[PDB]
Amino acid sequence: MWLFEESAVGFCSNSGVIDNKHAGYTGTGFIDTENAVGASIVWSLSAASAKTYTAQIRFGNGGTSARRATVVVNDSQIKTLDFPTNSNWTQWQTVNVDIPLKAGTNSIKLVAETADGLANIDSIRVTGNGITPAACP
Ligand SMILES: [Ca+2]
Ligand SMILES: [Ca+2]
Repeated sequence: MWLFEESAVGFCSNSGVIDNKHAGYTGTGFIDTENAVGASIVWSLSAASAKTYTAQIRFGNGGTSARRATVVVNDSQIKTLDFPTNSNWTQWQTVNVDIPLKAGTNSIKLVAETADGLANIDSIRVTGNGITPAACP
């Protein structure tokens, strides 16, 4: 498995800023995107073989609504996740999503579907053997 943090290898780009204002994150902080449709985060990973893997995204959302966003893998839309609010920025949340990966380098992007942008994204964890970070394109 590999746990991908902002500003660590495997992390490519993000809309908005990196921040640490709500305690409870892992690594240095989390991504706080601007409030815009299409706000995104991009990661790059390598997989030893082609199959479906479970990814888990850890996030904060204590805002007034869910912050729906689409998981894109290798330029293909895989699934839209809700990212619900719990009105509690001290309680980080997790959501699991299955993603098809190819052998070799893969891209994963998360893209905001609404004007509230993304939830604050702490990390993405991809489970399974043979997963490592990859260089950014
Ligand atoms: Ca934000
Ligand atoms: Ca983090």
